[PDB]
This record gives sequence, C-alpha cells and structure tokens, in this order.
Amino acid sequence: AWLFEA
Amino acid sequence: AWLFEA
Amino acid sequence: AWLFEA
Amino acid sequence: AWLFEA
Amino acid sequence: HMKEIDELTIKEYGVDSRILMERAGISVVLAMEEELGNLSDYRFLVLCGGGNNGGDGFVVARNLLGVVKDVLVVFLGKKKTPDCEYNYGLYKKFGGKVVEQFEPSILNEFDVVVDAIFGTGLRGEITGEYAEIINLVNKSGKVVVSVDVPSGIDSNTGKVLRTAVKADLTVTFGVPKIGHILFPGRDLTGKLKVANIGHPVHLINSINRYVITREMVRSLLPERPRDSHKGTYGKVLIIAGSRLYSGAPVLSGMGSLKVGTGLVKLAVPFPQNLIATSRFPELISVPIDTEKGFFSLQNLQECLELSKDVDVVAIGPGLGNNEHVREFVNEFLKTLEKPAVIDADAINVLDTSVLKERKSPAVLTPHPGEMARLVKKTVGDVKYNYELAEEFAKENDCVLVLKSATTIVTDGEKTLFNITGNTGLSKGGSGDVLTGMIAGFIAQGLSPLEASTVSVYLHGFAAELFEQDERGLTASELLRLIPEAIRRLK
Amino acid sequence: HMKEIDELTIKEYGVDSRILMERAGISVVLAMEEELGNLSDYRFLVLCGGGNNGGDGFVVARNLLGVVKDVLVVFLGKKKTPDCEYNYGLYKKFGGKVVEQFEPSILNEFDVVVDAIFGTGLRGEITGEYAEIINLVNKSGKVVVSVDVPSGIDSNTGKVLRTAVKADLTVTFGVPKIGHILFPGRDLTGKLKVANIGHPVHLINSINRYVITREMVRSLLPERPRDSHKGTYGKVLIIAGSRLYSGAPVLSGMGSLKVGTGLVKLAVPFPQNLIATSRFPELISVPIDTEKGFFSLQNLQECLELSKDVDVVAIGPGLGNNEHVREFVNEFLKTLEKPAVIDADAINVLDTSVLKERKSPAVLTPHPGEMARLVKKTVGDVKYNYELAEEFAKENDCVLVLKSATTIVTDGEKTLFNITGNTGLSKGGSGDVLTGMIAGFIAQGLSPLEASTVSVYLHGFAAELFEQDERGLTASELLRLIPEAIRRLK
Amino acid sequence: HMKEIDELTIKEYGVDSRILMERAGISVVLAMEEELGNLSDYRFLVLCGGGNNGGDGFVVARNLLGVVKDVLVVFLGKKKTPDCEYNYGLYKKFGGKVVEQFEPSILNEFDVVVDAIFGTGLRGEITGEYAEIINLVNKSGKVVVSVDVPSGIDSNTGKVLRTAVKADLTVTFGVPKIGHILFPGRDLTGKLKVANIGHPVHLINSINRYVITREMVRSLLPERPRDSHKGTYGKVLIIAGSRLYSGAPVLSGMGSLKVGTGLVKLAVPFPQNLIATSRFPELISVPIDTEKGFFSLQNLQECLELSKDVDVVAIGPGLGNNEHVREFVNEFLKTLEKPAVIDADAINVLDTSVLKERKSPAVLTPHPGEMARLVKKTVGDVKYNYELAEEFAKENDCVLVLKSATTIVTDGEKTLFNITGNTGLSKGGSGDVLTGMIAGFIAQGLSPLEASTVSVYLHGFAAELFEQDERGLTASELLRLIPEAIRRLK
Ligand SMILES: Nc1ncnc2c1ncn2[C@@H]1O[C@H](COP(=O)(O)OP(=O)(O)OC[C@H]2O[C@@H](O)[C@H](O)[C@@H]2O)[C@@H](O)[C@H]1O
Ligand SMILES: Nc1ncnc2c1ncn2[C@@H]1O[C@H](COP(=O)(O)OP(=O)(O)OC[C@H]2O[C@@H](O)[C@H](O)[C@@H]2O)[C@@H](O)[C@H]1O
Ligand SMILES: Nc1ncnc2c1ncn2[C@@H]1O[C@H](COP(=O)(O)OP(=O)(O)OC[C@H]2O[C@@H](O)[C@H](O)[C@@H]2O)[C@@H](O)[C@H]1O
Ligand SMILES: Nc1ncnc2c1ncn2[C@@H]1O[C@H](COP(=O)(O)OP(=O)(O)OC[C@H]2O[C@@H](O)[C@H](O)[C@@H]2O)[C@@H](O)[C@H]1O
Ligand SMILES: Nc1ncnc2c1ncn2[C@@H]1O[C@H](COP(=O)(O)OP(=O)(O)OC[C@H]2O[C@@H](O)[C@H](O)[C@@H]2O)[C@@H](O)[C@H]1O
Ligand SMILES: Nc1ncnc2c1ncn2[C@@H]1O[C@H](COP(=O)(O)OP(=O)(O)OC[C@H]2O[C@@H](O)[C@H](O)[C@@H]2O)[C@@H](O)[C@H]1O
Ligand SMILES: Nc1ncnc2c1ncn2[C@@H]1O[C@H](COP(=O)(O)OP(=O)(O)OC[C@H]2O[C@@H](O)[C@H](O)[C@@H]2O)[C@@H](O)[C@H]1O
Ligand SMILES: Nc1ncnc2c1ncn2[C@@H]1O[C@H](COP(=O)(O)OP(=O)(O)OC[C@H]2O[C@@H](O)[C@H](O)[C@@H]2O)[C@@H](O)[C@H]1O
Ligand SMILES: Nc1ncnc2c1ncn2[C@@H]1O[C@H](COP(=O)(O)OP(=O)(O)OC[C@H]2O[C@@H](O)[C@H](O)[C@@H]2O)[C@@H](O)[C@H]1O
Ligand SMILES: [K+]
Ligand SMILES: [K+]
Ligand SMILES: [K+]
Ligand SMILES: [Mg+2]
Ligand SMILES: [Mg+2]
Ligand SMILES: [Mg+2]
Repeated sequence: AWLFEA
Repeated sequence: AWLFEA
Repeated sequence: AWLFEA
Repeated sequence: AWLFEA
Repeated sequence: HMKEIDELTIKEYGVDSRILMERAGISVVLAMEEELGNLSDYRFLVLCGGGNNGGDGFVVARNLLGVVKDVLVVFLGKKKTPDCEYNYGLYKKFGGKVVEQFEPSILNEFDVVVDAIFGTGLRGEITGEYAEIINLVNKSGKVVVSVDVPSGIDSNTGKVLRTAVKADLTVTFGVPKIGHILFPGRDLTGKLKVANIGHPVHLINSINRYVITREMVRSLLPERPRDSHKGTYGKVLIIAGSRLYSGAPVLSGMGSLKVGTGLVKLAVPFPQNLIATSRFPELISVPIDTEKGFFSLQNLQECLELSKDVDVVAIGPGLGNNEHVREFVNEFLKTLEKPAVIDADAINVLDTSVLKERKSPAVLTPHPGEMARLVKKTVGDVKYNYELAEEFAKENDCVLVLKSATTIVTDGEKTLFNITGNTGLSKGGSGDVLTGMIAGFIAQGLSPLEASTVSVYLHGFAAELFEQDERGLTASELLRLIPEAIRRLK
Repeated sequence: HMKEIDELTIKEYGVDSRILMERAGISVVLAMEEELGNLSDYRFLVLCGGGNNGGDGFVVARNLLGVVKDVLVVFLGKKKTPDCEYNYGLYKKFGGKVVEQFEPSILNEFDVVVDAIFGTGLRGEITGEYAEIINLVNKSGKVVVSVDVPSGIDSNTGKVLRTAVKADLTVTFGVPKIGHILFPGRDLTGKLKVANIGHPVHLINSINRYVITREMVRSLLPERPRDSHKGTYGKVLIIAGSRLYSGAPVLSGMGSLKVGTGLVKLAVPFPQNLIATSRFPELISVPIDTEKGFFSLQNLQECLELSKDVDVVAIGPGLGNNEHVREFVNEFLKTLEKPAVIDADAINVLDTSVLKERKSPAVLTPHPGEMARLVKKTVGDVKYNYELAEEFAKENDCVLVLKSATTIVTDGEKTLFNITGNTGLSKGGSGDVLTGMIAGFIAQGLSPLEASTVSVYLHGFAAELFEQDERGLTASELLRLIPEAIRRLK
Repeated sequence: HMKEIDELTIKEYGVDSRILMERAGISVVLAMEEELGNLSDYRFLVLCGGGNNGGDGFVVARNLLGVVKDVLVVFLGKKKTPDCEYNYGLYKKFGGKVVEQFEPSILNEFDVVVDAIFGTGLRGEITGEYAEIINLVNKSGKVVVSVDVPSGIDSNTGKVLRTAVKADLTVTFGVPKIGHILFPGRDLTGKLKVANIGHPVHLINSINRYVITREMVRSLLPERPRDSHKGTYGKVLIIAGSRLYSGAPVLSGMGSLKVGTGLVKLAVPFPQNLIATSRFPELISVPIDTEKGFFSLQNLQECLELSKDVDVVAIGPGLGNNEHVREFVNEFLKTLEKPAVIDADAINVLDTSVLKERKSPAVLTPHPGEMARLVKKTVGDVKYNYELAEEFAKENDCVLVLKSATTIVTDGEKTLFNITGNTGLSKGGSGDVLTGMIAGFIAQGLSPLEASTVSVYLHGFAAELFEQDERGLTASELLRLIPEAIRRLK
C-alpha cells in the first residue's frame, strides 16, 4: 500500500 | 462436556 | 499445558 | 528485479 | 437462584465453601486457556472485590502464579468475606502481588483483565472508583474475562447498574443466570461458559427457568411414521389479512407448511385471498366476502364452520384494528372450541375476559408494543419482564410468547428463554412466519407450550442459516431456510 | 487541483521539483513491472512532449537504460521546461538515444509504448504530428502505458480533445484526476494506479471531490445491535405506480428491504397494489383508490396520513406524468415534513420552487434525461457536468444523485464519484431499485448524502456479482445480489 | 568503492546528490514493506547520525509520516552534512518530531528501529552515547533495519569497530559492500537487499570484487555434448594419502567424479589404496610402494609417469608432513607440466619458489591455518584478508582459494566471494571433496579461476541441500548431494 493505491 | 456447557 | 504435563 | 537484488 | 443452590450444597450436602471457591477459580483458568491457547505468554490483571466474586478472583490469580508472564491483583474492596480473606492469604503466601490503588496507566502493562469485582452480590448503582475502573477497562482494548457475571450486570434482570464491564468471555458457575440471557446483559457477557463446580446434579436440574437448547428441541420434534398421510400431520386454519395487509396470510400459511403440517387453509377477504395461491399453490386460500375489506361479525358464522374441520386456528396477522374487527375477533374466540394462536391485530383488539372464559387453550404471541397495549403499561415496563409474562399466562390460562431478541415463552409455571436468531428477523413478516410455525406444531400434536418452544428456536436458527448478510434476510427467504434448520437439528 | 498541490509541495514545503519528477518516473517503472512482470525482455518506446509530462517520461526512459532490451525516446516537443531539459540531459549522459522524427514503422520494433506526451498541461485540440502519432499508437496493438493521464484526455472533465491515447495502464500521481473517473476518459485510462510521489498527506487529503471506495462504504454501513426490532431499522413509504407502470413499486420496496430497512409500505393505485404482495408478501402494499389509475389531488390527504408514521418517503417511480400527477406531487412535497427521495416521474413534474421552500431534506435521483428536462438544458450539457450538479444541489438545498456509468453524488459542498456497476444496470428497473436503497438507508439513520453514497456503490457492486453475462442481469436478480454485496463489503 | 561511484554519478553524470538520497530512503521504505507487510500498523524509531547515512534516515522518516502509526527521529549527530540538513528540514516541515536526547525507555514505545547512524563514513571505534544506544537497540528485541551497513561494521573489512548494530534487514545501495560479505559483518547484516538508486549500470558493473551468484555459476558449467565419451570430460590424477590418512584420497576422487569428470586415478600408498575401490569401485586406485607408508623421492618417477596421461593433478590430502614428503612434493611440482591443485599437506610443505618457477598453472586451497603457515603470519592476520590473498596470487602466479565460511577466490586481478554453505562443512573431509571438485572442473576445460568459482559455490550449495540437521552432515553425504546441487543450478 505505501507506493500505490489500486 | 464434564466441566463446561457451551 | 496448565493442568497436565504429558 | 528492477529495484532490488536479493 | 444459585444462592439457594450454593447454600444447600455447603450446609446440607457438606461441601466446604472453600472447595466450591477453588473449583470456581480453576474453571476460570481452564476456560481462559481454551479461549486464549497457552497462557504462559500473557500478563494478567485481576480486579478483585471484597466479596466471594473477588475470592474467586484470588484463586484465579494464585493459580496463574509462576505459570504466566505476570500476575497483579488490584484489590478494590474494603472488607473481605471469610473465603475471600482465605484466598487473599493464599495468593500472598504463594508470592502474589496485590495493590489497593489503581492508576489509569496500569492497563498498559497487561494483556488480560480478569473481572472479579462484583458477581451476584451487586446491589445498587456502581459509582466512584469502581465505576472509573470499569470505564477504564472498557476503554482499554484488552481481553476481558468476567468471573460469574460481568460486574455491573444485575444477574436477575440483565440490566446495567449505571455501568458495567464488557467481557469477551464470562465464566459462570452451575447454571446461566438470567442476566446473561436478557439484554443488555447478554451483550456484555460475550462468550458464555457454564462451569460445573461440584453442585449435586439434582439441584442444578431443579431450576424452573431454562434456556431452550438444541437437545431440548430435538427431543420435542414430532415423529414422522412412514405409514402416514396428511391428516396424520394436522390441519390449520389461519384467519388473517385485509385489503390493507394482503401479505400476512401467505407468510403465516407457509410457516405452518414448512414445519411439516399436513393441511393449511387461509380465510382471507376477497380478492386478497388470491395472492396466497399465486405465490404458493399448495395453500388453500378461501375467499371471504366482506363489506369494506375487513373481517366483521358478517363473517363469524362462515369462520366457525371452517373451524370445525381443523385442529388449530391462528388469528390476527394483517386483520386491521377497527371496531368491526374487534367485534368479530372476540365473538369468534369466545365461541371457538379449538386451540387458538392469537397474534398481531387479534391481540390489539382482544378482550382478555374472553381468554379466561375459554375452555380450549391459547397461545399469544405479542411483541413488547402489543404486550404493553394489552396490559396497559409502557414498553419499558414489559420488555424482558419475565415475571409479568408469567403472571399474565397464569391469570389468563394461556401460553405467552413475548417476542424480542431474547424471546420468553411461559405458561406461568415453566419459563423458557430463546437465544437463537439475529437482526435479519428485525423486519416485517418474520412474526407472521412464527405464528404459522406455532399453529403447525400444535396441529402435529405438540402442546401449546412445546409448540412455542420448538418454533421460537427453529425460527431464530433458520435466520442464522442465511448465507448472506443478515440485514438482507426477508421472510420469504426465512421460509426457505426452515427445512434446513430442521435437518440440522437432527 | 494537483497543480496547487505540486506548487505548495515545492514552494512551501521545499521539496525540489526534480525530486518529485524522479519519484514520478520511478513509480511508472515499478507499476509497469507489477503489470508486465520482469521488464528485461521488453523493448520500450517512450514518447516525450516538451513539458513536465515529458520530463517524467525522460526519467522513465533513463531508469530503463541498461536494464531492458531496448529503449528509444521520441521527443515530439519544441521547447523543454527546466525539469524536462534536466532529465533529457540525464537520459543522454546515461547513454540514451533520442530521435525527433517519428516514422510510421517505428512501432514495429518495440513492445511497449510509454505515453509521456501530454498530461494535465494539455490545452485545446490535439492536431498535426501529435495527432498522427497518437493515432498510430492506437492502431499498433502494443502495450500502452500512459504517464499521469492518457494524452488527449482533459484531466478536469474526461473529454477527448480531438484524439487521445488508449492506454492499458495509466499511472497517475497523488490523487486520481476527474478525467480518469468520467467517460470517455475512464475508458481510455485502462487500469489506473495512483502513485505516492512524496506530497504531504495533508495536502493529498484536502481534495474535496472523491471516488467512493469500499473502505468509505464499510465505515458508513449502519450498526445492527443485537437487541433491536424492526422499528430500530426505520420505516419507508413509497408512493409509486399507476395502471400503466405496475412493476416499479415492487422493485423500489424490495430495494429498501434488501438493505436492512425494518418496514416498507407502498401506496399504489388499486388493483396494481396487489402485484407487489403477490411477488413479495413481506411488503405492505396499500391500495389507493383513483379515478383513472393515476395519483391525483384526491389522494393527497390519504398519502400525508400514511406519511406521519414513517421516517422517509420515496416518490416517483411509475407515477406517470400528466397534470393531475403534477398537482399531487408538488402539493404533497410542499406539505410533507419528512425526508423525501424524489425520483423518475416525480422529478419530471417537480416544481423546483417547492424544493427551496421545504424545511425537510430531499434527495433527487435523475438520469441525464431527467436532469436535462429539470434544468431546461440538453442531455449533452448536463451529462457528467459535476459543476452544474453542485450548483443545483447548493441552490435547491438537496442532494443530487446524477445517474450514469459514473454516478455523481453531491450536496453542493462535497462531491463523490461512483465507479462500481456494469452494463447489466442499463435495463429498465435498476433505477427503481436504487431509489428504495437510498430511502432505506435514510430510514436506518444515515444522512441523505451518506445514504446516497452507500447506495450507489452497493447497487453497482451487486451488479458485478452477477454470475452470468452482465447483459442478462435483471432488476429482480440485482435485488437477490444486494445482501451478498453487503457481506462482501464486510 | 561506491564512494567513487556516487561521486562520478553526481559530478560527471549530473545526478543531483539529493535525488540519490531520495531514492536511497524510499528503497528502505519499500524493502521494509516487502519484509513486514503493511507498514501502517507499526511504530518506527529512526536513529539518524549527522552524515549522509542519517540524511538517508531523514528521508525514510519523512516518507513514513502520516502513513504509519508513529514515527520519531532521534538525532544523535552534532553537525549535519548539506543533504542531511536538507532532509532534516523536510522532515520537520512535513510535521515530523525529532529529539536529540535518547532515554533507555524509548525503545518501549516502538516496534521497528531504523538504524541510520553510521554507514560507509564510520571511522574508528564507536564509543560514548553512540555505543550505548547501539547496545540498547541490540538488547531491545525490536525489529532492526539498517540503512546501507549496520552501524559499527567497517564496510571494507566486515570488522566490528568496538560495537555494532545487529540488523534483521539491511538495505544497501548499488552493490553489496565487503562488510556485508565477510564475518562478523555478514552475521550482523541479517537479510541483505541491494537497491538500485539510479547509478549508471556501467559504473555498477565496473566493481572488480564480486559475490559468486547462481547465474554466474550456471553460465560457467561446462557443456555436455551428446556425442561424447569419458575422454571428453578429462582425466584427473590425485596423489594423496598415507598409512595415517587413508580416507582423504577417496573423498577427493569422488569429488572429481560427482562434478562430471571422465576418469579419476588415485596414487595412494599400498595397501591404503584398496580402501578407495572397496568404497567406490568406479575409482582407479593405483598402489604406490613406499618404505614407511608415506610418499618420498623413491616415488617421484612413478608419479610423473602417471601424470603424463592426465589433464590435471591434485596433490596433498592426507600425505602427511615429514621431510621425505616435503622433498617429493617440491620436486614433483617443479617437474610437473600440468595444472596442479595443491591442497592440505602439500601446502604445508610447499616451497613457494617452486610455484614461481612453474610454467603450468596452479590452484592453492588453504584454510587460514595453512595460509598462516605458508606466509609466516598469524591466523588472525590472514583470515578474511582478501588483499593479502590477492598479493599472494599475483606474486606467485596462481589462483588462491582461501577457505572459510565466506571463501575468497582470487587470481590477483579478480576476486570472488562465496557465501553458500553452512556449518555442516565444519567437519573433517569437506576440504578433501572440494579439492577433487576443482581438479575435475579443470579437467573438463574450465580455467583454474573458473573451476574454483564453480566448485566453491556448488560445494556450499550441496551442503545446504542436506535434509536433516546440518551438524550431522558428513563428507560422504555431501558427495551424494553434489549432483542435486548441479540439477538445481539448471
Ligand atoms: N453497587 C455497589 N457498589 C459498591 N460495592 C458493592 C455494590 N454492590 C455490592 N457491593 C459489594 O460487593 C461485594 C459483594 O459482591 P459479590 O462478591 O458479588 O457478593 P457475594 O455474595 O460475596 O458473592 C457471590 C459470588 O461468589 C461466587 O459464589 C460467585 O462468584 C458469585 O458471583 C460486597 O463487598 C458488597 O459490599
Ligand atoms: N423487540 C422490541 N423491543 C421494544 N419495542 C418493540 C419491540 N418490537 C416492537 N416494539 C414496539 O412496538 C411498537 C409498535 O409496533 P406495531 O404495533 O407493530 O406497529 P408498526 O408495525 O410500526 O405499524 C404497522 C404499520 O401498518 C401500516 O398501515 C402503517 O404504516 C404502520 O406503520 C414499536 O415502535 C416499538 O415501540
Ligand atoms: N434482533 C433480533 N434477534 C432475534 N430475533 C428477532 C430480532 N428482531 C426481531 N426478532 C424476532 O422476529 C419476530 C418479529 O415479530 P413481530 O414483532 O410480530 O414483527 P413483524 O413480523 O414485523 O409483525 C408484523 C405485523 O404484525 C403486527 O405485530 C404488526 O401489525 C406488525 O407490523 C419475533 O420472533 C422476534 O422475536
Ligand atoms: N493541444 C496541444 N497541442 C500541442 N501541444 C500542446 C497542446 N496542449 C499543450 N501542449 C504542450 O504540451 C506541454 C504541456 O504538457 P504537460 O507536459 O501536460 O504540462 P506541464 O504542466 O508541463 O506538466 C504537468 C505534468 O507534469 C507532472 O506534474 C505530471 O506529469 C503532469 O501531467 C507544453 O509543451 C505545451 O505547449
Ligand atoms: N446515462 C445516460 N446518458 C445519456 N442519456 C441518458 C442516460 N440515461 C438516460 N438518458 C437519456 O434520457 C432519455 C429519456 O429517458 P426516459 O425519460 O427515462 O424515457 P424512457 O424510459 O425511454 O421512456 C419511458 C417509457 O414508458 C413507456 O410508456 C414508453 O414506452 C416509454 O418508452 C434517453 O433517451 C436518453 O436521452
Ligand atoms: N453502463 C452502466 N454502468 C454502471 N451503471 C449503470 C450503467 N447503465 C445504467 N447504470 C445505472 O443503472 C441505473 C439506471 O437508473 P434509471 O436511469 O433511473 O433507469 P431505469 O431503472 O430504467 O428507470 C425506470 C423508469 O424511471 C424513469 O426514469 C423512467 O420512467 C424510466 O423508464 C442508475 O443507477 C445508473 O447509474
Ligand atoms: N567512530 C565514530 N564515532 C562517532 N562518530 C563518527 C564515527 N565515525 C564517523 N562518525 C561520524 O559519522 C558521520 C559519517 O557517517 P556516514 O553518514 O556513514 O558518512 P558519509 O560519507 O556522510 O555518508 C555515507 C553514507 O551516505 C549514503 O551514501 C550511504 O548511506 C552511505 O553509507 C559523520 O557525522 C562522522 O563525523
Ligand atoms: N575457517 C577458519 N578460521 C580460523 N582458523 C581456521 C579455520 N580453519 C582452520 N583454521 C585454523 O587452522 C588450525 C590448524 O588446522 P590443521 O592444520 O588442519 O590441523 P588439524 O586438522 O586440527 O590436525 C590434523 C589432525 O591429524 C591427526 O594426526 C591429528 O590428530 C591432528 O589433529 C586450526 O586450529 C585453526 O587455527
Ligand atoms: N561454517 C562454514 N560455512 C561454510 N563453509 C564452511 C564452514 N566451515 C567449513 N567450511 C568449508 O568446508 C571446507 C573445509 O576445508 P578444510 O578446512 O581443508 O578442512 P578439512 O576437510 O577438515 O581438511 C582435511 C585435512 O586437510 C588438511 O587441511 C588437514 O590435514 C585437515 O585435517 C572449506 O571449503 C570451507 O570453506
Ligand atoms: K465479575
Ligand atoms: K500522458
Ligand atoms: K547504518
Ligand atoms: Mg407481528
Ligand atoms: Mg428511473
Ligand atoms: Mg584440508
């Protein structure tokens, strides 16, 4: 979750 | 069953 | 483990 | 493989 | 009460009070192990009052010594009963640490709170440091294990005396208390274990208020002999519906059919009767010709005729409540010489003199709103008031099924508590189904009390079998689930 | 906008613009790896404009150097912003190849196109070589990865500025842009990843238009306390149907019941009311006596009476649209002091002065055809026009739920976008279900805005759970799927 | 060093030093996520020195802000380098908390320690508060993540400068450092991740000391053309054993056969030669007639004759070390015009003038005890001393394979480090197997350096494949495991 939200 | 009923 | 050791 | 080698 | 049961076990049977207290505390330890797994990794904070609840707590604490990561007792009482004093003495001789002052931050250093502050000895509202500690425990997010009853629940009513402990696990001794069974107490109890601590089985079995269990319902389910036909399984008439409320008859009628009843006939105002057979063609839905869409005295003779050839009559769902319905319901029930299941609007118009004068039996199935109107009290006075329900059933010679998340079933001598079900039943129609279930089981040969006991349990259990989120459950799905509840019971 | 967010992060927080650009490009590389697996086997063609989008592209290209089979940059701009210039300089010092001429056949020798031509800086229609290259990429059958927004999508509206890139994967920075959420932009975005490139969380969280997410809907779902009854969960009246449109009331009513509402009552012209209880006997379907099969002023007093004992009223589905319906709807809503969910034909006849004068709240649920008629504009002017929807909601003191493949929900201050659902909802009845859902959640205690947010999301998500081809989905199946959507949300 | 690599990347390539530091810190965050799963539940304590290691730490801290349960920086330095100063400034503008005083109890309130105190800039022993904090971290039982190298490891040697951090996870930038590869540093590193932070691949690839990897060994394994025969795969002579040490020849000989060598012949004193073929009849074990059970000059001519028809000779295992063995070994090697693998007792008696005068190549395979005796130094001076090993190999024109838990393989120009293996190899015989492996691969056509590289890796990897506890591994089992190591490598 730290770099990307889906 | 001897000690506890659920 | 509280009541019996095997 | 782009960011990390194990 | 358990109070008599403890007294008799000590004083007549001769079991030392200390032996009962030892067995109580060890049951708590075993129960926690069963829930938490190995205890050796946990730190325990045991909160002990000065009574025998606290004495039970000292036994717990002493038995965790040397076997878990840390144990601390906070002793909150002033004086100690003899057995509490004795077990405090043991805890300290065993090397245990007690403090009598509670600091807000002490919850920090512990994983499990054992709540041994107050049990059945609670009297009056909890205030002062007792209250503040309970409030801190409830805000702590720790695992809470309550000894006997969560402190602050009145064990006879299930009410909260100003504040109360919310437990993950409650270990009670001998029998469940009413306070674990009625809300809000039921909620604050969490998972309930009932421990055998050495009372003679005869005394444990002599309690006259019971939880309806699966084994009880299994032993009451009627037989299905292979050489049978529909008449073997009884005939129900349901007198229900109106131009305003056309759905109720259908849900009641199927409710009877799904529990194994042989023949079900509805009496419903025309054309609303046609609704039932369009949905379920197995129903007989007799058209009743009415002036304005409601039953009245004009229909009395037709309904009595229809009654002659059935075993039980259910009346009330969707009838409406106006003067002509009142006249009809009361004259019908006064003349009907068959068991009657009286529900909903038939309750709202019922003259209770009629019930006393009837020779045939009756079951009444009010929710608290209806019960409140029937005895001329407030909802809050009647809700979960099992003693009132008992007096009512005894005075009017009936079975009363007082519906709520915990349902009470009583004939005035015997009272049973139902704890199956969920909030999916909190939706229009679910009551109508239960009415049919009860009538059905009466038709199959169960007593009014037995029929009510089996029905409330199975009706709640069917709801629990719903496969999706409970809030989406509807009465029609509940019906489909009844035969699965029945199979799972066997 | 992100524009303010970038500015503030550089100028107030002091993050070097180059650090943001480095983080942007590397996010693109990581995202492609996650989608394509190991990158080392692929040949990459990176199309870079002269802006900061292109600068992000230079970082991508530079970071693939030496690690993949081949990288080529086609630089399509004239001038370069400072950060683009800097990253171009790096790409070249790192050994990278740039060309400034694009030959139709160059797509042949590459597997992946990285589209870094235009991002949020797009102004006006794309023409000339820019257009021809985008058109060639779209015909190429290669994997397309767009940096920030597919080039040619206006990031504020989702419109195509003459031509635009169709991406398999779009990597955007900080927050999704409106252009990824509204169609056609949503379509051309493909799979969207939102990368954290180092903006302070406080700025990212201060955007006042949001996508409705599963976590948001989960936290709004109301509680189901165990000690409850149907009244806990509210009462809805639905005023709906006509002799022409007898199905609408049934779909709305069940829509309320499937989301957990306690009691649902329909007011429907007789005999069309009987249709609802033949299908779902849990419904109360009150017969309304009408002159010609449509509600009129003759029914005003009966409907206001029915309203007194409910928490919310839904009105409109299947009412028809003639003068007598108009008179009734407007006088009813002017007098009704309950929250109203106003749908379908009640919208078509609505006098919007009535809405302004109401003290009680309202939700309106138009599709673009209805919205267009309500504000006297064309469908194309209103469709996906979130700013108009906001002004309308603010001026009329309501919540507006503007239905489309992306649904907009706004109270004029806050605006949410729903992206659940599929084309199975593109069929008569699906709107009627949503109306009931919204009324239901209002009855359970959610605000009109909250009730609309949860309902649009769950209604689309239930459609996605349909087990067969979506085009065969019908409203009746959608209803069955609602409780599964609810479970999956928890 | 990486130091040159950073300098060149900033100063010649023009990458801003701040961009490198940003990429460094984010790699640490991504690496921790990959190890810990979702970070949002954890509390992080980041220990930052005043150098660029600490600056990397500030980036980590800043990037956890708002996304995890808690972040605190303890700043332990006095002055800050420019990039540390800049990132400290960002951390604080982003809302981050720094303290400059460390209290023993602060570890209590955190789950993860990020160790950004010292990296490659460590000079001299760690003392004072630096030491006390490192010692507290090591006693804390928290998860430790070290930035670049665990603070206190000298990154060029792997030695501990008075005290050092024991990490669960170390994230290093660009290339592994020698300090992660040699013990004790290797031990304190825990799991090592090597992050790409944007250096040109050309510079990363120009480092002349390497870890032996699976891909390197796979690409060196010789081919097995189908139309082949035993001569295709070479012939080894092993000159080994004595009346005291009869087992060594057998382990060396099978070591050659298990790596695919075509023919293996042992020269062993009679009757000890018969031991080899009783265990493995595929071996040729030639009886050598000796006066007292040891090779001497009497056997020189027979051994040179045997040498003529092989591709490689291994000498030394179990020969014994007396004057007559010394005379024989040195005259043999002086006259032998074949590659020689010189091991064990042949090393102990070796006159190194002989090596310089030889035209044919040689590999030497000492453990540190043997190396120490060979260069007349202490074990502690030679152990893990790769620079000494390089000088030795260069001065004597050989390949040196210096055995230890990390083995060093060097020809004086190129140096490789082996990290496969476990303590099951810490038992008599394991060295004898490696000797045969090396000779075997030379016979199959690999260079002495290549043969040593493949052999040390496969020998350690075979040990790791042992199915039971490693301490029970014996040389005979290791042999059985070699062909499985080979398969797994392909
Ligand atoms: N509202 C109150 N506020 C403060 N103190 C109170 C309150 N109510 C009761 N107490 C005190 O609580 C104690 C009594 O509580 P119990 O321990 O529940 O009573 P007792 O009958 O001693 O023990 C019964 C308990 O022992 C076991 O058989 C079983 O655990 C059962 O619950 C006494 O010290 C009494 O003064
Ligand atoms: N478990 C319970 N606990 C507490 N109170 C309860 C419970 N169950 C019912 N009640 C109480 O009874 C009250 C009255 O309920 P009913 O008499 O069943 O009335 P209701 O079902 O709300 O109304 C019948 C409906 O028919 C329609 O024509 C009309 O729209 C009306 O809403 C509830 O509001 C509540 O006070
Ligand atoms: N949270 C719950 N948990 C367990 N059981 C529940 C819960 N909520 C309700 N129930 C059960 O659901 C049933 C509800 O019965 P009724 O209250 O009679 O409600 P309903 O079906 O809505 O009644 C229909 C109509 O009849 C008249 O009372 C009135 O006109 C009402 O609208 C009862 O068995 C009750 O115990
Ligand atoms: N219709 C057009 N036709 C031709 N050129 C155009 C057109 N519209 C804009 N341009 C040119 O495109 C470039 C601007 O595009 P962007 O790169 O989108 O704008 P800019 O604000 O530089 O960068 C914003 C971008 O950088 C990152 O923060 C993120 O990628 C964001 O999308 C400029 O060279 C501008 O002249
Ligand atoms: N998502 C959307 N995007 C764009 N336009 C839309 C959308 N949804 C609706 N519309 C527009 O609204 C228009 C009108 O739709 P309605 O007012 O709902 O009319 P419709 O449902 O087609 O007609 C009602 C039906 O009742 C029957 O008596 C009669 O047969 C009629 O066809 C559509 O043709 C279209 O222009
Ligand atoms: N492709 C799609 N993707 C996602 N959601 C969709 C899609 N197509 C439709 N929907 C959703 O389905 C629902 C359609 O609602 P309505 O447009 O109100 O359509 P419908 O059910 O046909 O309306 C019935 C009747 O009411 C009046 O509008 C009119 O008389 C119409 O015939 C809305 O939630 C809409 O967002
Ligand atoms: N023995 C010691 N005792 C106390 N302080 C010391 C000691 N040795 C070094 N220092 C101090 O430690 C700091 C230097 O440590 P580094 O941060 O390792 O050195 P520097 O070259 O600034 O940074 C190299 C680091 O940055 C990144 O490229 C990568 O993380 C690499 O490890 C300086 O403040 C220096 O005074
Ligand atoms: N990885 C290593 N690290 C540090 N030191 C090492 C290592 N490996 C070997 N040594 C050092 O080399 C020393 C000497 O080892 P060898 O010369 O191999 O002697 P060893 O195998 O102990 O003796 C041969 C054996 O033959 C028998 O006749 C006799 O019983 C003797 O014990 C060890 O004690 C130790 O100091
Ligand atoms: N902990 C470890 N981890 C990894 N590898 C290890 C480890 N311990 C030992 N090894 C490896 O095991 C092998 C040991 O080789 P030698 O030290 O030559 O030991 P050994 O087989 O005992 O030697 C036998 C005989 O030959 C002469 O040195 C001496 O007479 C000795 O007794 C080397 O490859 C070494 O790197
Ligand atoms: K208690
Ligand atoms: K783009
Ligand atoms: K460090
Ligand atoms: Mg009822
Ligand atoms: Mg519609
Ligand atoms: Mg050896």
